Amino acid sequence: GSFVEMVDNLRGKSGQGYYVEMTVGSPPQTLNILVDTGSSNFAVGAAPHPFLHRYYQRQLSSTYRDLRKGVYVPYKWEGELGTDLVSIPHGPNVTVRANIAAITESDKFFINGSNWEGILGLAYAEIARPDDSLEPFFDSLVKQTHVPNLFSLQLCGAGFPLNQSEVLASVGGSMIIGGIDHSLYTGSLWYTPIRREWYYEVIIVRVEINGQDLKMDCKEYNYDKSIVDSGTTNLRLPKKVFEAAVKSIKAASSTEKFPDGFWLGEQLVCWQAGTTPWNIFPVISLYLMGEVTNQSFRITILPQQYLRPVEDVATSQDDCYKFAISQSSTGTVMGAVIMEGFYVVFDRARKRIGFAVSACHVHDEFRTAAVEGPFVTLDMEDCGYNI
Ligand SMILES: CC(C)C[C@@]1(C)NC(=N)N(Cc2ccc(CNC(=O)Nc3ccc(C#N)cc3)cc2)C1=O
Repeated sequence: GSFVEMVDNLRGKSGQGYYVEMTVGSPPQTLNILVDTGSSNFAVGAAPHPFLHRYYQRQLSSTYRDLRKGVYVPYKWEGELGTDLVSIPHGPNVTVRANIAAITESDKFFINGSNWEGILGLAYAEIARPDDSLEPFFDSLVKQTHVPNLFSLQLCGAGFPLNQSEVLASVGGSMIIGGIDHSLYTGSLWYTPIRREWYYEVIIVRVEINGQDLKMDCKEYNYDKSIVDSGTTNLRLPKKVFEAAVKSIKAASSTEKFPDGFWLGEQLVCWQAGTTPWNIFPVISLYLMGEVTNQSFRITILPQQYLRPVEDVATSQDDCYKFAISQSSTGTVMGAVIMEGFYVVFDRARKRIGFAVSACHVHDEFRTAAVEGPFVTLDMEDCGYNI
């Protein structure tokens, strides 16, 4: 591990998000900021809100610059554009002038108890609001400093519920800015092409549930796109792929009957402490296009990743979980529960995303997450969706 100053700089969890400490303004104002690879705006609460115990006060920053332009982001939050000096305490020792959207109005944006006050959009300018002329934070970082155009994320799910006091004292992972820290993963890193620079878009070419091919036209897996998004909790799958996957997951776990509410990801299921039947649930393998023609690799997740720990509505001693796979109408989304199994490298300089087994993924004595390759795969370019 060559980036010790950034290791363990994250806190949070899949459901409420993973955040990193940042400072904005002069003198520096400390804020917790959601790490989001699925958006491209650096935006912070800048006005009183029931869920914020602190917010960006522009009038107290001598380096604040008003852009005299509003921004509307409906998913929704509204803000005022400006720039100011930004730093990451547990990151590269550099200060950069970046665009900041001061959130003045928000609806269902801030999460009660998440402990974060802003969002750091790490994706490309093509999806930045109001438009692509608003330079994303990481772009500014790279243009103004010597920091390598690359970042890596190790999101660490605890494998069990973290109460309000525990999630504040618990290390939730690492965001390494400008490099790859080898202590964060085991085995080898496998790279899949970033198909286009807007979201971190990738191409899935094969899906297996316990080794069984889901056998769908691979274009279905990427309809209308597949992205890596730390701002989403679940593994989200296109409607038809979701239906086929759930059918297969139910078949594999048929020794136990689960209510429809469970499969809809709306209700928790509980087992007596320590007795969760991990082995009746199948592993899920996603094959990704490789860097070499006709070559792919696979990332395999365990039910310890797709079953999200939730505290029993009775706070009992039972181990309870919600099914963290849901349907999407916007393509495949590899959210935080999937990222928790892997050390993910966003190699912007080489337009590639790397995957390796996470040194902090949750597992059991019989199965482990995996990243394996290579596999002969033909016509992978046809798995990509075109409008
Ligand atoms: C691919 C992308 C364009 C879609 C998506 C989901 N991925 C993102 N990273 N963001 C950005 C994002 C990140 C984090 C938040 C945090 N607040 C929320 O979640 N509130 C919320 C609450 C309940 C529901 C529901 N029912 C929906 C949203 C909001 C937006 C998105 O909007």
